Amino acid sequence: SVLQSLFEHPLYRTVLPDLTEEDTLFSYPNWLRFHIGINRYELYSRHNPVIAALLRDLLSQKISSVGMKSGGTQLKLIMSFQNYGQALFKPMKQTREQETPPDFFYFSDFERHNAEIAAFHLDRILDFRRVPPVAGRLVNMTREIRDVTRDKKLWRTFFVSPANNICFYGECSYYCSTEHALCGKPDQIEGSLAAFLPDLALAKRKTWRNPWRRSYHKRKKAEWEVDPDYCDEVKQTPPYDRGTRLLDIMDMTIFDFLMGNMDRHHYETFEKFGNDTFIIHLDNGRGFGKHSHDEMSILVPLTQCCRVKRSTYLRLQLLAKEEYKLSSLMEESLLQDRLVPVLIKPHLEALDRRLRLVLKVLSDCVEKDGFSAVVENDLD
Amino acid sequence: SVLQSLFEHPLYRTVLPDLTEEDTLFNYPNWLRFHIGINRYELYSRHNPVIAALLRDLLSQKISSVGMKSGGTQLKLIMSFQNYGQALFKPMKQTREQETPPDFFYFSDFERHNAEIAAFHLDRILDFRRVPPVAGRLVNMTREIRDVTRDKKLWRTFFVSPANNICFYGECSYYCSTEHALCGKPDQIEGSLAAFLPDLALAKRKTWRNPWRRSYHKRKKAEWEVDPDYCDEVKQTPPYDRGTRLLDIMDMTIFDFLMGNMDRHHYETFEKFGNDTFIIHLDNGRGFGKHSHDEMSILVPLTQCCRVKRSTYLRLQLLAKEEYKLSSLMEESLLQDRLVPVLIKPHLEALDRRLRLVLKVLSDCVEKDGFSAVVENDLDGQP
Repeated sequence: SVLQSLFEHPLYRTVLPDLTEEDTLFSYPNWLRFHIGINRYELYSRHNPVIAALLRDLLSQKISSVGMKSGGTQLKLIMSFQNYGQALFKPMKQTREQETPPDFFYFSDFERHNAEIAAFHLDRILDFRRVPPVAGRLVNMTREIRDVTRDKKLWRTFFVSPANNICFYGECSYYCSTEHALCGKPDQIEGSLAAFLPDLALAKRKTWRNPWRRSYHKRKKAEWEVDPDYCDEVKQTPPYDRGTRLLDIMDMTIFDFLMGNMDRHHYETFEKFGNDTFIIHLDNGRGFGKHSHDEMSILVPLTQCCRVKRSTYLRLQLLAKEEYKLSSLMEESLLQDRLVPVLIKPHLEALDRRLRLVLKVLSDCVEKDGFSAVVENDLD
Repeated sequence: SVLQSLFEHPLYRTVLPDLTEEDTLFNYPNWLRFHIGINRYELYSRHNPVIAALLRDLLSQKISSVGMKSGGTQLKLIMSFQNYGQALFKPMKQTREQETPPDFFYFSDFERHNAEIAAFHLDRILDFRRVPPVAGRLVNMTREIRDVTRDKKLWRTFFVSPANNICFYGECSYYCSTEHALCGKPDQIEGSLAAFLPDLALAKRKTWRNPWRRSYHKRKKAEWEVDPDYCDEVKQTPPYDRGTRLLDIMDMTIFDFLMGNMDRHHYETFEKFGNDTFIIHLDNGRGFGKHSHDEMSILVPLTQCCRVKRSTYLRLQLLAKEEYKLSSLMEESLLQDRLVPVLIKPHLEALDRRLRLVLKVLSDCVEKDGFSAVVENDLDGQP
């Protein structure tokens, strides 16, 4: 298919260096084989049928217990399975065709499973391998959420609406009230199960602030919103001139621009590797809210810093030729998810148009700083 | 009349649900009509003109016999009247101009009759209606304490001071000595007659520990004093996730901060109603000691729990509007006591300033958990 052509092309057969005694973080159950496959450079690599098989486990392994991470932005549940592996559950807050209204600020946006699903597949198509796997799933919220929690703060919020439907809302801060409830028809809600990274006890994770963090207030603009030479100073700030880091943040901001996800207020790393490893692309629920509007604000880090990874630049050039192209390559996968169609056609169609903006931001920028200054080189 | 405007506002016309055969504790003298008026949700209601007339009894009823509560923290007397009803008497231990010393711990604080009275009016202005009625009264301590007691331990402590005044101190532990005696000029002492709750023979009261109870010694910090997420756990502990209970402690913990009463080590319930009734706001004598100082420790239950009642939030916002305001609304009623002024004016000024801290603590706290999580709604279906 279109997806068969991509993973045979040599740009997706790039192999990583050999792993040392470090670089490891650490026929078992699938959630555990996923943890040990995590190394310094990626989160799973192209092969590894565990990732595909962990997606079947997230879909259909029996939910044994459900708990609620209290005091979050919106509702996120923790599902615990029969085989001791757990997962993060984000439920459906909006339909597929809906867009965030234009008068909403970026911090008033909902977290939607459509982005959670599409972000793992979008990330896997860019051969980043940084998003933990996510599967879509229909959950009988009587048999699989309400009746299998001993967390009465979540059980207490279940009621029956005048429509004889089962509803619930939990306890967060944004949109956890009766008027923002989640209601099945009559008792299934649908949502995204994101596989859980290893417990923080046996795998510490440093939490970083990213330098283009927006001003989570109205009227007050952020530092980069006023200073056009902001990137001349950021290439001389502590940890960001040592990697594989400026190179890795430009990777992520192209990831985010493709989805329109402007909520990248922090990014997490795996500690055991230091300032020179990959960035975990977590909590991607804010993307794919607008498909007829391209948010250039997210891209400003690319027009200001003007440099990409060569691995990721050459792949992007490939994903624009029609014989491969994101849209058909994106709808090709995401067809192996249960919540199909996880992206309505305008979101898949906007992925192509947003892609060619990244390629033009590089071409206008490659003819003002020259090659090599713009394009690194990891093809050796 | 600013007090007239308040009781016309719809926030003071809220009606309760219907009272069943339970919810009454029971199934004439003025003190007895107060007992039978106790129901599940309140202690008297705004209607009940008995309360106003019961305060007249505490002012002018003949004191027939006086006895001393053995083993109290400080001096506390029991007055029994001609009509067999009784009342609790706290004598004047501190003047109107005094403040508690800054180096005093909450457990070294004096209990003063001004607090007993002012807490009753402050509670009535907040439409809580949880404090038993209390009236101030001047007592001829010759004719009304010494010469009408059969308690040798209270009688033995009466003496005449070198200033030819009559003094006495009783037998407690804090401030029951000659050097802390209570002296009229020359034989009137003044104090607060707090009407008596029904006898415990026919009305059991369950006694609860409040979870923000301080560690009543120096050096030792309390449970909540180290853990800012203390109340995330208290809303998951038996009786505090079922009410109308976490919310009822928020009512009380806002009351205490307004008065500065940090000695709320326990609170009482009526049992005959179960875990689903109101909290009797008792023993408020430790409040109104400081008027140039705002004690934030008392408010910690609210900043940690971050949830209040909407009835009680809107009234708090209302009691800050200049056309209502604690100040004028408090000195209005408190002028109906014999001991006018029961509160010195900077204390009424401090009541206003302390209120705006509570309203800002809810505003700063409502913008981090949001409405619906912070403000529960009990005016659903009310004017």
